[PDB]
Amino acid sequence: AGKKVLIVYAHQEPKSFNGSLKNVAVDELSRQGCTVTVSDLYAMNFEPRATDKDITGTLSNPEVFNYGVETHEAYKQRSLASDITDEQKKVREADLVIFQFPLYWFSVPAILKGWMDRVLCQGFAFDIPGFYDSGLLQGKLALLSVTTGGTAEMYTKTGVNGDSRYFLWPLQHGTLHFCGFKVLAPQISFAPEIASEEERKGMVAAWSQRLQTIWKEEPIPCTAHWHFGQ
Amino acid sequence: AGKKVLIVYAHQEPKSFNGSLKNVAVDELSRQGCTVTVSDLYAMNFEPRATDKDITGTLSNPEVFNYGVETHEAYKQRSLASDITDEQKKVREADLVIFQFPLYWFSVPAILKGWMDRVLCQGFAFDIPGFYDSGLLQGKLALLSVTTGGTAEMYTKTGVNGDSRYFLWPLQHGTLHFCGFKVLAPQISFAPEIASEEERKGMVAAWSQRLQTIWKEEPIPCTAHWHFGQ
Ligand SMILES: Cc1cc2nc3c(=O)[nH]c(=O)nc-3n(C[C@H](O)[C@H](O)[C@H](O)COP(=O)(O)OP(=O)(O)OC[C@H]3O[C@@H](n4cnc5c(N)ncnc54)[C@H](O)[C@@H]3O)c2cc1C
Ligand SMILES: Cc1cc2nc3c(=O)[nH]c(=O)nc-3n(C[C@H](O)[C@H](O)[C@H](O)COP(=O)(O)OP(=O)(O)OC[C@H]3O[C@@H](n4cnc5c(N)ncnc54)[C@H](O)[C@@H]3O)c2cc1C
Ligand SMILES: COc1ccc2c(C)cc(=O)n(C)c2c1OC
Ligand SMILES: COc1ccc2c(C)cc(=O)n(C)c2c1OC
Ligand SMILES: [Zn+2]
Ligand SMILES: [Zn+2]
Repeated sequence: AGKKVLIVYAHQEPKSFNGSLKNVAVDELSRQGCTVTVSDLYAMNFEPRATDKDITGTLSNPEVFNYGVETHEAYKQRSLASDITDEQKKVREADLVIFQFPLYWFSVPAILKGWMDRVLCQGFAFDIPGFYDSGLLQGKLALLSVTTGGTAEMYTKTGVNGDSRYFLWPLQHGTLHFCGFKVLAPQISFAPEIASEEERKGMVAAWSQRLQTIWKEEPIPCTAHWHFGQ
Repeated sequence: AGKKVLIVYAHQEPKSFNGSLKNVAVDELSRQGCTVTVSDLYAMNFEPRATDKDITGTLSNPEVFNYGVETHEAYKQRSLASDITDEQKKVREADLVIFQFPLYWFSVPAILKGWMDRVLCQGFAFDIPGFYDSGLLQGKLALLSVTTGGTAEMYTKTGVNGDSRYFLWPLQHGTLHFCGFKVLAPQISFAPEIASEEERKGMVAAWSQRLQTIWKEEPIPCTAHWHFGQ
């Protein structure tokens, strides 16, 4: 009701549990009067590879390609590929960025990892200095909404997988806090394929219900202690 | 003697520090008489997206697409896409898989995340049962050779980045251990771009020297305690 939300969504099947979670977020944030945009990466055939195709201008060093140096220069010159600048405009305008995905290998699907690698370039999301609490997306909120195959109990300190917060570190800390975001507590929807039809319904509703009051939430302290203890 | 090694390499520029690390690994392992294969993912234009193109012929469930179910059934029915099956043949023959990459957002570059997501499928790399210590690639060694932009000091427990071990978790534990690899100690080449000249010529030589005795190494204990503990 005076806020813009971007949902960066990474699932191939609109009928999936991820699809239901993205759709309930759109329904409830639209109901509240928020402005909502969804980047549906598979439907966009979003390019995940970091390549020299991402810079259209004269390179700074055409003899030895360095993706970080070339994209930083490209951002400043306005010569990055348009798919990257299209996503940067959505991020720049958003007050909250929700990432909706299934956990692949304790991380994001590669199509979403390529969104982070290509969209969050130096100059746009961070600079040196200008990272962690001084990152360039300061003032914005981010939230990971993850689904898993593993049950909640597998994702505890003494379960097989270790605590769920452990796999969050490179994403919440190394990526989102690095860029200046404040991080809202993650939404983790555990083992929906194993769960009953009513259980999956309960998890979709629980997310809808959380979104009713998302603007009242405060972010986590995105530190080593929150993630690991000690 | 006799041993086979697969190097999965993820850098765009053959003249890079990563390139030099890959090329010294080829040179030294070939000198020792080992069988060496290199999957040069950018040069291959390797597909990182997990999509229904990864299954050939008719889908187990063509109304509701589930990548993990479809690719498990496809592996069993020898109907995965040829780029995937080509890589699984390389991994199946290998005794040691070396991943050579620059760290992107505390993790692998998306093109390499896509190799993990699409080659390490259920039935090939893991199953019920057959994970962690009993993963299906048990008997094989895996090793991360990672370059960073951050310095070793930045990568300490109280440093801005946290201990390196913290970002290694989803890769060493959640991916390589999970599939049954014994994980050799990562090779972490901290902050090459800012180093001399020498120092660099030298981190290459620590790696070539390490590789002289790689078959004598014992695997790390791939535990939460190794990654996070004291
Ligand atoms: C490469 C790969 C790597 C993986 N790595 C990991 C990992 O590291 N750790 C881990 O724990 N897991 C991992 N997984 C498993 C993956 O995380 C889960 O399969 C995924 O999280 C489940 O989400 P989904 O949307 O695909 O579930 P779905 O299979 O779509 O959802 C379960 C069921 O919910 C139903 N559903 C959809 N909407 C609703 C609704 N509104 N109400 C009721 N039911 C509904 C669907 O019809 C479906 O039958 C991996 C999978 C792959 C393919
Ligand atoms: C999206 C993105 C995300 C990133 N995220 C992170 C992150 O999370 N954390 C982090 O720490 N860093 C991050 N980085 C930085 C990245 O990890 C480093 O830039 C990379 O690791 C440096 O290795 P390189 O091969 O690319 O270096 P190069 O620049 O290719 O090498 C450094 C220098 O050594 C030269 N060289 C080549 N071969 C040799 C040799 N034989 N002997 C001596 N010198 C040689 C090179 O040409 C160059 O001058 C990120 C970069 C990008 C683009
Ligand atoms: C491809 O599927 C995968 C891949 C990896 C995992 C991991 C690392 C932990 C886990 O609990 N589950 C369920 C997984 C899974 O689901 C079967
Ligand atoms: C895109 O580039 C990036 C992206 C991320 C990092 C992080 C998380 C820590 C770090 O120390 N450095 C240097 C980084 C970097 O450097 C260029
Ligand atoms: Zn943090
Ligand atoms: Zn482990």
